[PDB]
Amino acid sequence: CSLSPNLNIPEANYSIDNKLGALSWEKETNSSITKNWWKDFDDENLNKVVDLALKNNNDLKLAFIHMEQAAAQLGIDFSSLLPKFDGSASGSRAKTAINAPSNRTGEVSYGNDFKMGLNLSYEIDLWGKYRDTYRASKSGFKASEYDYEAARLSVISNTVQTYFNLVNAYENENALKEAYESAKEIYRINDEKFQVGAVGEYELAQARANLESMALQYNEAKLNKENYLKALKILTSNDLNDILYKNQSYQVFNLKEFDIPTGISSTILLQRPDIGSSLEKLTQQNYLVGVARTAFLPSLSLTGLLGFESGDLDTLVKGGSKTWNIGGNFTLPIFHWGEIYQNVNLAKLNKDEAFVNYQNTLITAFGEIRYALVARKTIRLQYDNAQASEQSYKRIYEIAKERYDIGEMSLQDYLEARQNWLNAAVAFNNIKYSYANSIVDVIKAFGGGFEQSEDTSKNIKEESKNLDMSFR
Amino acid sequence: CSLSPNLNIPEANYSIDNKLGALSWEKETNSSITKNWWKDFDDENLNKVVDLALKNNNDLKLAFIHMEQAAAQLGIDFSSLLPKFDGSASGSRAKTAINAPSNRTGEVSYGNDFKMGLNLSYEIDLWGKYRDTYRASKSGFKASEYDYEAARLSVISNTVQTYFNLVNAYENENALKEAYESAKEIYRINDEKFQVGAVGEYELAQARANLESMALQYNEAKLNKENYLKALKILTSNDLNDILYKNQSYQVFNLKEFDIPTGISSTILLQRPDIGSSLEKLTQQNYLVGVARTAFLPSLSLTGLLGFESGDLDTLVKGGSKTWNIGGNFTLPIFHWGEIYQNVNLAKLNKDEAFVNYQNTLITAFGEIRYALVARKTIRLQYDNAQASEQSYKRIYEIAKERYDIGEMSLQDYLEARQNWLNAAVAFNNIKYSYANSIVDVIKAFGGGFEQSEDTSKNIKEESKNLDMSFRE
Amino acid sequence: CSLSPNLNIPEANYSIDNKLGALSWEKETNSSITKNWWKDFDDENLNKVVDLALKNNNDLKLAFIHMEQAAAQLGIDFSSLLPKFDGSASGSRAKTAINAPSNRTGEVSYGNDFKMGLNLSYEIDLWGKYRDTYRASKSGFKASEYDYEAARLSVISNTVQTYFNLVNAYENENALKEAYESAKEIYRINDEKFQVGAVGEYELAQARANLESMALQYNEAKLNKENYLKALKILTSNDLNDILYKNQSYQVFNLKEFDIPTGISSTILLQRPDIGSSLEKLTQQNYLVGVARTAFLPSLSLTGLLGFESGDLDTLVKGGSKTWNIGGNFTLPIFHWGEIYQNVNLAKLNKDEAFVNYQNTLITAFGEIRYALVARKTIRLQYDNAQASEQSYKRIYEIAKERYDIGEMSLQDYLEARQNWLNAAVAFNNIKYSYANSIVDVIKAFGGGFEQSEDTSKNIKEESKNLDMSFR
Ligand SMILES: CCCCCCCCOCCOCCOCCOCCO
Ligand SMILES: CCCCCCCCOCCOCCOCCOCCO
Ligand SMILES: CCCCCCCCOCCOCCOCCOCCO
Ligand SMILES: CCCCCCCCOCCOCCOCCOCCO
Ligand SMILES: CCCCCCCCOCCOCCOCCOCCO
Ligand SMILES: CCCCCCCCOCCOCCOCCOCCO
Ligand SMILES: CCCCCCCCOCCOCCOCCOCCO
Ligand SMILES: CCCCCCCCOCCOCCOCCOCCO
Ligand SMILES: CCCCCCCCOCCOCCOCCOCCO
Ligand SMILES: CCCCCCCCOCCOCCOCCOCCO
Ligand SMILES: CCCCCCCCOCCOCCOCCOCCO
Ligand SMILES: CCCCCCCCOCCOCCOCCOCCO
Ligand SMILES: CCCCCCCCOCCOCCOCCOCCO
Ligand SMILES: CCCCCCCCOCCOCCOCCOCCO
Ligand SMILES: CCCCCCCCOCCOCCOCCOCCO
Ligand SMILES: CCCCCCCCOCCOCCOCCOCCO
Ligand SMILES: CCCCCCCCOCCOCCOCCOCCO
Ligand SMILES: CCCCCCCCOCCOCCOCCOCCO
Repeated sequence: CSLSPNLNIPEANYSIDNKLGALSWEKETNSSITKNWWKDFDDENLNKVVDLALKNNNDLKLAFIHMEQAAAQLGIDFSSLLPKFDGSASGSRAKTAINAPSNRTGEVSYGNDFKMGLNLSYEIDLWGKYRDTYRASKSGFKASEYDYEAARLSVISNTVQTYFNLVNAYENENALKEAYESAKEIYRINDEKFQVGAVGEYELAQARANLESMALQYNEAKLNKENYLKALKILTSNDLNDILYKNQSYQVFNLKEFDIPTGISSTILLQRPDIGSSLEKLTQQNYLVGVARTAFLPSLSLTGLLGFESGDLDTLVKGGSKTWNIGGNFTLPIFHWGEIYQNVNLAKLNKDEAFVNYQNTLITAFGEIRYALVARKTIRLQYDNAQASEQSYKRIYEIAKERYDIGEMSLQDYLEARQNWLNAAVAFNNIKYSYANSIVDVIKAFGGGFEQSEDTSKNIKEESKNLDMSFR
Repeated sequence: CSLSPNLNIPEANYSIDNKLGALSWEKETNSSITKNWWKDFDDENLNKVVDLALKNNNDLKLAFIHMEQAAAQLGIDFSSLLPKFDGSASGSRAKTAINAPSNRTGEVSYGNDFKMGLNLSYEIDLWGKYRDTYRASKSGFKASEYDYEAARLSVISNTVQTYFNLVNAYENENALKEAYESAKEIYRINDEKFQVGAVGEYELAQARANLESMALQYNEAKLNKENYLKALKILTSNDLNDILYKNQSYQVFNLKEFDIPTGISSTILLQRPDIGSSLEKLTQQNYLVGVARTAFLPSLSLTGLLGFESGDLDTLVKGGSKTWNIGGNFTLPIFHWGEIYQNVNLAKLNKDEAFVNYQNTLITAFGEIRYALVARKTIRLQYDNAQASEQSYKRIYEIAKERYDIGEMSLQDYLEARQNWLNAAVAFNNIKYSYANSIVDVIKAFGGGFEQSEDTSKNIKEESKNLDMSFRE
Repeated sequence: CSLSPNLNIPEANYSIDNKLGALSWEKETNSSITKNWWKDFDDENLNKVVDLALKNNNDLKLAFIHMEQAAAQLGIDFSSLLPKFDGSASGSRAKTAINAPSNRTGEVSYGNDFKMGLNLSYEIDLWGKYRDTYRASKSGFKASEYDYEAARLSVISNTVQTYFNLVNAYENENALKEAYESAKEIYRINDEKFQVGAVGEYELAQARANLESMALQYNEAKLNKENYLKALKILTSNDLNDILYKNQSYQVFNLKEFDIPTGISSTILLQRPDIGSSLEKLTQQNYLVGVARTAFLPSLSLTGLLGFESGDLDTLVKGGSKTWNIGGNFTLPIFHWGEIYQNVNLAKLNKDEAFVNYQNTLITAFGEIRYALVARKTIRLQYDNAQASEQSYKRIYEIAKERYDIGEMSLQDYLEARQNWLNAAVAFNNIKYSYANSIVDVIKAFGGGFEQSEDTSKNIKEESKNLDMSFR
């Protein structure tokens, strides 16, 4: 039987509300997430970049290895349920003393002892010490599977979000490229006018200050682009030359409708990998409580031998050397003065720690779901605000250029109008790809399509087809 | 009875100075910290959210469990100081070969052996191998207690500072709400004037750009508010609906004076939990050095049996089957070619590592104290600066509005003056609660009222009264 | 013999390109790095603070101890290759039952048994179980040496970059100090003029607003200074009073050319300590594969005794009590139902994990090298942009001050011109010391002068002469 205590996970009680992540003019959605959710961005550059991650990402490989390690440990603990067989052979020579109690000859005794045979050893699993040890590893392996799914979701999400940050950086670098192009022209015009006394030193300094400031901002954008370029290569590449010299082809993100949840699911506990992993790690420690409690109970051991024994090597495999034995041992602790009690206590405390870990995983998840839903619909508003702001500042700049060209506006006010448009355009870019990443955060928080009910082992094998483990 | 070396912790030598964190017009204070320092903010909402943390925080629960685990290991190692008693029963059958040296009959020998009785097993702790193993665990438990105190202070401080960051987020959001409302009114006016030809396309675009900019800044403030709301929920709540849908009632921080240190304490080593924890972990490793050195010395093992033995089961508990034995065994390593010597070295290096960890904890603590004190008084100055700045920019706005309404100021200049007030108002909010959190940092750096000399176990039990451990009850 | 598999590390294939980190008007360089590279900043204040770090930094001490611990473990595993010798002595008194099989006297038997002598125990390392255990620990020690070199490079680089961040903070605090002094006088003038009706409330408010704003920015700069002051103290100091009360003498960074790589080295694998560490940790796990595989093969044990035995303590060391024995024992597992096989799998997977760790180290390293090179040459361009920008905004301020003093410019146009100069000066400060730290990033990413071919143990001993281990 088994001494494992009944595992009582309290029900997660919460209300559903699909208006939580939906704007008033938006459709309330609780639809499920597709497994390959990233293809809904209609970006083939992104698709190829994700496939590179699912192939080359080392963190994902480590998670796969951790899973295999857990399976290997599972196999080891299963063997403990079966009787072990070993072969042995020995030879020895001894001078037995005259005063030795086993010596009745009154003389010095020289003798040999040669042995050879098969050995049987088996601990009778009466109280489920070895079954629950095995079942603990089984729970551990399932936890490693869920941890792998969590790692896959994390790697894919990080890859998508780094990609969009990179595109964000390309757009800002390009918007700052032209802003510097015109800054060169504007200065060159005022430089020509200064040589003929058409502008003063003050205005020329303003034109020059604008030129250098734009150049400084331009190079900052290049730097910011390089950072996310590096971050994407590290997540996806295995080619050292690609990492060193190559760049990344990309596609501008344009606003569209996304089939993502707008409220928390009724089966969220079965849809997040980390929750499932945390669950399995709890029952793992629960089985280990049973293992610890068997120490209070009697242990039964079976030993057997079949082979040969002789005082002479020449007669070792003779008929007169044939020997065997079989034995059962029954040991039972009486007073260990708290040793076993505190060990069971320690096992119970490890379960408590696993339970608290589970609760914290639950709290954090629900915290992530709340923010992700609110952030998505809030940034959605920002998309309209930043778009309209950029258009307004662009129109202001257009009128400013007209007035400046016919001397009806100072250079200072004209330069300010340019900067304001630049800021608005950059801000709109930042909002645009913050919204793209906000879609990912929602998908990430809801599990990315993971379902605990499905065949976890079969799903993992199918989705890990292209994982590069050629190294072994 | 012990091979543990003398533990020689060098003294921490430093000068005291109560002007380090005190302004020239401020009183230099070296008063101690009350256990529940957070109630001096006079915020009932803050008090409630701290109690929720002390009740529901899972990191606090983990720290409590880690302490209980250390107590359990302490109980395990205590048992090794006492003789163990076990019961045993066995039965075996054997075909002893003719050629077996033990066989004198010249014939195949079948025989049985049945045993049953009580067993004694006791390791004589001549050199304190098990005494120091116990003492190491005792120091490990004491370290877990100090780690719990450190975790408690950390959880409380984080909860308080998250609360204030949340209130800061509410204030900026509300300020940006009004800034958005009037900006919408500004555009509505300029939109009406446009259709009757009272304003140009240029001015209408400026009013619209201002409207969208404010709306963008507004939603950012909401987003920043939601971020700290989530942070507070995770720290204090065990209700999933509360986490998902509820908000947080709060109270604006008003500038008062707090009874906090302005200079480093003369007993700072006894007032920080992390220093005490780091200390106990050092003595723990020191005891383990002694344990490792006992391997060089002779070990003595005592065994005893009282029970029965017979070649037949039917006479197993008969009188002629009664038997007993008592045994002692000395073992002494002679040549192990560095095995034991390097194990002692390894144990001594573990102690060195714990010493370096202690030094680093000391250095970090003093660094935190310096910054916390200087930051507190510097941000105190910033409070007056940001308040006066906000008032000046507000008066500027009030005049700029009067002038714009009678057409004596361009819309652009008017929108700018208004944006400047908003910036100054937000900046003052940020300074206000950065000062509130600066108070906490000082309190945190000085241990939050912890005193090592007190009964830690009694204190821990008293202060963990409301800790929710009902999941195992 | 050994059962360790042949380790096959794939070649790191990549192209060289000295233009990667070189501007068009710079000389492309592939020159190696001097081991004390920080002295090329010509800063004596920086030199003393690095020496303090190399003496007092606790992370550096921990890495030194970790190396010593690995050395101790190596000594332990060396001993397992040699026969052990132990002394023993025992005494037992037993009432042997009448029914006991060994008792053929028909009556209760009381008897003693006393033993004393030297014991031999030796595991014949036929399959390299203990030799590869030893060789694994040796690789572990060499890995710890490289980890120390990596820690040394890390501590030094952090100390230098923290120093430059501190000087950046001091320079900005000084710039905001003088800006505060000017703002205090500007307000004082307007305050005087106000009470004689020479300026209005609107202008006075602008003067006060500018004054309080500068005061807020000034005190913020102090805070930023104190933060990097603390960070430097923790990295370098062991004196509590110094940490609490003292400040840091410094030296302004002046632009100069530095002899650093502009392209990736052809021997970068031998120049980065962290790569060498990952390599050694891989061979370590490789040797352990062999160790695990020895469990399949027969273990041979040698046992010996030389001493005494008697049923009487009075005759224990007499001639008739002299006894000895010698023996060999073979053990060979037959059926273990996966236990050993899965243990080998587990060991194989630990090697795979170490391989993935190595690969990830390579990818990260090449990513760091790419960014460090591009950042260096880009911030180099920014240096000229920020310098020219600051000088332009300074000239604008000078002309603006002239016009304001004769009433030909409004107060807030003059205050704006002041703030713009301050911003440009602070920005140029940030760029200046971001460039200094960009130099360090390049040196750091290239190993900081480390060469794997050199006598690692000799180098470590020589470069750690000032490491304060006086506590022991
Ligand atoms: C690596 C080598 C290990 C040691 C080998 C020692 C050499 C073996 O010597 C053999 C001696 O043989 C005699 C044994 O017994 C002799 C007396 O009694 C025999 C009974 O008739
Ligand atoms: C019919 C009566 C039952 C017993 C008769 C058994 C016949 C003989 O079986 C002997 C089998 O012995 C096994 C010997 O094992 C070899 C050990 O090798 C281990 C090597 O290191
Ligand atoms: C790994 C191999 C272990 C093999 C163990 C075999 C033990 C056999 O036990 C048999 C004893 O049970 C009762 C039978 O004894 C025979 C008595 O009569 C013999 C005929 O004269
Ligand atoms: C690894 C080595 C395994 C050796 C296995 C040996 C198996 C053979 O067993 C047969 C024994 O019987 C043979 C006959 O012997 C007759 C002896 O009679 C006289 C008394 O000793
Ligand atoms: C893994 C295989 C285990 C084999 C078990 C063998 C059990 C032996 O049975 C013994 C029964 O009784 C012993 C007498 O047998 C006949 C007497 O003479 C023949 C001896 O080989
Ligand atoms: C799963 C249970 C274990 C396997 C089956 C047990 C086999 C039963 O064997 C019983 C026969 O042996 C009886 C004892 O024989 C002793 C011979 O000597 C007689 C004189 O005392
Ligand atoms: C001169 C000395 C007096 C002799 C007194 C004899 C008392 C015998 O005590 C032996 C009891 O044996 C203990 C049984 O072991 C139990 C093992 O399994 C657990 C079952 O409950
Ligand atoms: C857990 C139970 C352990 C029981 C240990 C039993 C030890 C008792 O024996 C020790 C006494 O020493 C010898 C005394 O005998 C005296 C001689 O008696 C002979 C009478 O003719
Ligand atoms: C946990 C209980 C352990 C009990 C230990 C006591 C063992 C008794 O030892 C007695 C030693 O010698 C005295 C008795 O001698 C033998 C008894 O019969 C004598 C003649 O009638
Ligand atoms: C799978 C469970 C098998 C249980 C077997 C237990 C092993 C113990 O065997 C011991 C030997 O059996 C002895 C049989 O004969 C007993 C006779 O007792 C009185 C005669 O001297
Ligand atoms: C948990 C099991 C404990 C069993 C305790 C048994 C105690 C009873 O002891 C009885 C002793 O007296 C029996 C009388 O025997 C006299 C004849 O002996 C002759 C030799 O065989
Ligand atoms: C706490 C330690 C208590 C002492 C334990 C010592 C180990 C027990 O040894 C048992 C045997 O004692 C033998 C006593 O008599 C010895 C006489 O020797 C022969 C004289 O002719
Ligand atoms: C707490 C310390 C251990 C307890 C010691 C108990 C007292 C030991 O007494 C020892 C003296 O007795 C010597 C042996 O006596 C019996 C021998 O009988 C046969 C003599 O030839
Ligand atoms: C041909 C053989 C020559 C005879 C040589 C006899 C040498 C005997 O050596 C025995 C030495 O015994 C040492 C045992 O030490 C006891 C363990 O504990 C010691 C603590 O002080
Ligand atoms: C820790 C020390 C272990 C010492 C082991 C000693 C082993 C002795 O080996 C010698 C055995 O080899 C054969 C010797 O026998 C010769 C017979 O001579 C008898 C004289 O009449
Ligand atoms: C630690 C090294 C110890 C070495 C022990 C060597 C063992 C001695 O060799 C055994 C030789 O066997 C022959 C017996 O010797 C005769 C007995 O004493 C002399 C009487 O004639
Ligand atoms: C730490 C304790 C070590 C003890 C070592 C003891 C070694 C002494 O050996 C002495 C051997 O000489 C024996 C002399 O007497 C011989 C008597 O022979 C007569 C028959 O018994
Ligand atoms: C480092 C290698 C050491 C090798 C030792 C192996 C284990 C020792 O085994 C001893 C076996 O003794 C038997 C040999 O002597 C037999 C003599 O008989 C001869 C006449 O029948």
